[PDB]
Amino acid sequence: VPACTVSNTTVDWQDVEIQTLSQNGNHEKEFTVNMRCPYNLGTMKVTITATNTYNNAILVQNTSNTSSDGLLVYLYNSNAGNIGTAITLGTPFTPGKITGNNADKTISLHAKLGYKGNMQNLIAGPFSATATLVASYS
Amino acid sequence: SDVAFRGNLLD
Repeated sequence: VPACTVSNTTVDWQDVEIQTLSQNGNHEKEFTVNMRCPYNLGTMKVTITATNTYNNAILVQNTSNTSSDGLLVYLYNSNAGNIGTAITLGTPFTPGKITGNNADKTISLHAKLGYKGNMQNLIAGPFSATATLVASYS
Repeated sequence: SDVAFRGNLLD
């Protein structure tokens, strides 16, 4: 069936003090993703992938003195506004919070910031990373 | 599509 057409979006943490980061991930942030799903019978399956990763987290480039270390973005499903089970990159999951009775659908997800390597090697300054999100019903 | 994650790490 036709896959949904996902609208680009951005999750912005603004200022994040390095000293306050938890290696396991904190600074929890909820965000939404809007999409157009002409075919919406059955259940929606979403798969999120990224080019730079580490143990199921998105590895943010240029955020550590050691190029293979750095800031980490962990993604989680949502359960009625509450953080849900962690998302395994590259595998399908059904969003726990979906809104929109028509072809216009909106899902809610959660993200946390963590880091790889020593906190002292983290580099201050603007950071950016991206992930691909595909969604389709079945 | 894509989801961008951004921010500013401060010392």
